[PDB]
Amino acid sequence: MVQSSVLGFPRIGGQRELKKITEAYWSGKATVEELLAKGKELREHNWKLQQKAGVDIIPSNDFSYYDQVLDLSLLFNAIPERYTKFDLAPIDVLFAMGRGLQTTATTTQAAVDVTALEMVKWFDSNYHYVRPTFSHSTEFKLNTAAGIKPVDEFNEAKALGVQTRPVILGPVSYLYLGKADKDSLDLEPISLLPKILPVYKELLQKLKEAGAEQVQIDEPVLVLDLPEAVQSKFKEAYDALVGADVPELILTTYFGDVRPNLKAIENLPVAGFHFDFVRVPEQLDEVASILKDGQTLSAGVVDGRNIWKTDFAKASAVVQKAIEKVGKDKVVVATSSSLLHTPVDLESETKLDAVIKDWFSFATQKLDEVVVIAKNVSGEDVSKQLEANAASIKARSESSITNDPKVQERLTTINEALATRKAAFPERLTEQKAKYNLPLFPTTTIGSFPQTKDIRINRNKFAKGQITAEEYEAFINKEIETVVRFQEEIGLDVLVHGEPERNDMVQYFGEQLNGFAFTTNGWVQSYGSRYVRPPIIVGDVSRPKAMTVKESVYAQSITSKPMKGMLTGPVTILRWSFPRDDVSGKIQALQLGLALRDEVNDLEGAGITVIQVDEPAIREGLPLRAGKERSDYLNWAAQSFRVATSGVENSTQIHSHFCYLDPNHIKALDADVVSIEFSKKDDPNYIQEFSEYPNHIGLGLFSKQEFVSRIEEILKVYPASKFWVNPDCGLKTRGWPEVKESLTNMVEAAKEFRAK
Repeated sequence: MVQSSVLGFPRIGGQRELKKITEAYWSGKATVEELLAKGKELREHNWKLQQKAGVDIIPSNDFSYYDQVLDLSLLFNAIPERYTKFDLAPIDVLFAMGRGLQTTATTTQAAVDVTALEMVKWFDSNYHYVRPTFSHSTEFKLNTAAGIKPVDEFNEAKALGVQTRPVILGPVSYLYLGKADKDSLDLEPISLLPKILPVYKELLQKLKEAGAEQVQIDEPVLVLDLPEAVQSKFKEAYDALVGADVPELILTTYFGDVRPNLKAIENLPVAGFHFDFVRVPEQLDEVASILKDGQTLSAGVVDGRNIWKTDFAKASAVVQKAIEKVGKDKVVVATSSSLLHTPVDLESETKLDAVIKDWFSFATQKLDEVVVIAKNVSGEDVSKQLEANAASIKARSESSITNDPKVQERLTTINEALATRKAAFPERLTEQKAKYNLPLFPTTTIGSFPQTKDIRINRNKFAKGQITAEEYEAFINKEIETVVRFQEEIGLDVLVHGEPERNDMVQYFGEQLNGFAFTTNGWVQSYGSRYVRPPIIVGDVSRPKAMTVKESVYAQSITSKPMKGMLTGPVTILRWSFPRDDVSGKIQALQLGLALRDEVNDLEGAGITVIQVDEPAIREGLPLRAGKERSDYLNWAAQSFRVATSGVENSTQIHSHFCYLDPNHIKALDADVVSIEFSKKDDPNYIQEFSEYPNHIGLGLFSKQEFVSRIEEILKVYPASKFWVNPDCGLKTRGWPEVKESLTNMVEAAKEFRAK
């Protein structure tokens, strides 16, 4: 009776096949044919997977060798002229767009070195897409040359007897998520809707002309705060596509709240809508009302971005809540977003203890979840599944892993006091000058040093258990002292240890905290072929033993100069994980802050009184719409950082580093120093911007002359008593002969300013 849907499936493979064959192809060690073949093998595998599973609406064109948005750009001829002046073939021009083309010179052709198009975070997901990139010259048209991807693949699956609903991005989200190319900075992308809509119609005709009665059209910018110049175009664009010679259209949104844009899409000639009810369940009533008799409502109720075993009772209730408002015949049960944002299969999980594996459910498991739910509401008997599922829910609600009594009592202790330093900055600053008697324009470093073949082989051979613990505790010291001496030679004032002992700035902390579980194949596609294996916060978080004390303490004891302890902020640790979904992001960020505070304490007690704490993840986890949520997030974000840093003596100096950060947040941290990255361009937007920050600032510019020059114009607006000097972020990814030069040039510049 009630159909089940899936908006998309991860194409990387269960054994990361896609990473293997694509990297292969780029590296000369596999042929186009072999790629395509493997591609065909996964699409086929996954199509069949979903069918065996019971899924009724199964997606096609959801697969990509790199990125779906990029496929669309290639299919509509949104292809900057540069990538054609290279006699390259289709799928090659496609990779060149997303990865770049660097050739050694010849005698015929020069040294072509075209860079790749901008990589943009897909909303607030962990996925990244190629920014669509248009010129004034841009001539939109279907590339029948390369073949019509979405059609070729709809057939392919038809062939295997799988009738799929092709997924493509709507023309509105596509244009609005794009940008003007280099040679047209005046161009507004949404201006182009009239140039593109034809191309869309034509592709929608070939799909129909090939047996696609259904097409899922993606328009998730609808969950964003949109201009009128955009939201007024949905009417224009969808009156233009629908008709008899094209498939029915399902307008799909996910990730957020479409309410504020309802009136932009309440009079649309489409067959139905998909709404994310996992993220915004509250929005049920409003959205469903805009439906007109005949229109269908896809009810995303199985999470497509997390890994929790869905709670069928509630998920069903939500679907029912929707059914008893548009009718059993018009509701479709669906994953909330594409399953792209989920790992492939919980079965590949070997080390994971079963009791917790019992709470999980990756992409594969999720297919069986929409199907069991679609039945449940359909009225068929699935009492066996329900009883079982209900139990995993109880198992998890009552498990000790999820209710840490000591942590819960500790949350009680969170108040204004605990979120505030013992004295304001100007007072602390008095004590700190007394402790450190540093010079004007103090020099310092930010993070990792360039990493040697051994530094990595070592850590590796220590996990892979091929080397003694003494052999290892030794190697790291030998790099630590090497990095400490190096710094004293160039002449830095405050030093870092070099972090030879650390791997992921999150994984490294995760493994040392309670409430964290890890996977062996929990891979999620991130950009191109780079995947990630996020930790999973599976319960109440706490710190049992110290995490970073030992290596910092050794480094400090071999130099008279202040040593920096290096931590990661609670919010970034939360963002770069799979969060619990039984408790608020705020409550998990607070627990993490509580745990980090134990670490910060223990660093201080050990004579590490200069502690750096990074949150490169703040803008990333910024709620998609301005409003009450966005503002609150910014509060508990600063609150989380302060809870982790507000127990230190005034003499103890808390730093924080930023590359990408959020002027509100920074202001509310109360960091003794914030080191920021500046550019020669966004300077007018940057400099003036920190007439704000009350406290000290690490001006990170990025020649000894061009350093002075730079600093000089910053001192035409600020007191020199405010600033430390430091590198950008891009020194970790730089060679020693480069570092030694830059780090010496910078140190030298700030030497000139002490003389003056």
